[PDB]
Amino acid sequence: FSEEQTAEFKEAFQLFDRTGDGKILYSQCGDVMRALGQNPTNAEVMKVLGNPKSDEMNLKTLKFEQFLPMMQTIAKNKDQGCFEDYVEGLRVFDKEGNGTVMGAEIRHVLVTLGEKMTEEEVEQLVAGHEDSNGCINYEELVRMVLSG
Amino acid sequence: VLALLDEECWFPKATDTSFVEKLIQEQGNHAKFQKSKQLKDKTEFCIL
Repeated sequence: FSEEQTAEFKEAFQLFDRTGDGKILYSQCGDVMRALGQNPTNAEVMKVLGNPKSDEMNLKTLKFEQFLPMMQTIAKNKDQGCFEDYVEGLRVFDKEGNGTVMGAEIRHVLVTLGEKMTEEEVEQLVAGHEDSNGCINYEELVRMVLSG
Repeated sequence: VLALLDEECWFPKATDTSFVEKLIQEQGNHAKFQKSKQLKDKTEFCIL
């Protein structure tokens, strides 16, 4: 990364502290990273954190040359998707095959699959991209997730 | 530095960026060389 954007990252680190000495909680790693032009899966991060459970996930600490290498060690990346991948991967609620997507079910997948979203996380991604019957045009729901 | 930059001077795929990337690439671990204070973004190198 250039020193420029890394300075912005130095701040996005610096802000997020606890005892006042260059110390970020493991928890915050992916989220800060996400804002920093990245969407690293919890599974991706968990690899480069060393499999904590909720306890030491909440308790263990990062510092900057643990954070910034992690950022990088995901950032140069492998599979990360595009429109064509995500129209199929968001035709993912087509109910008959309809070019529009299932309202409750888009919420449920988000609770029910891998990286279990809260209710909160589910509703926010979905809401108001359905119609009266609760059909979501995914062809657009795709671009919404893929840019913003 | 100079030699990588002579080669890099004669080079289209080569950005002042990839000059410092080629310097990290070739030197790195040398007991007289040092990277930037994380400023890859500014692309700079600290040397003994």
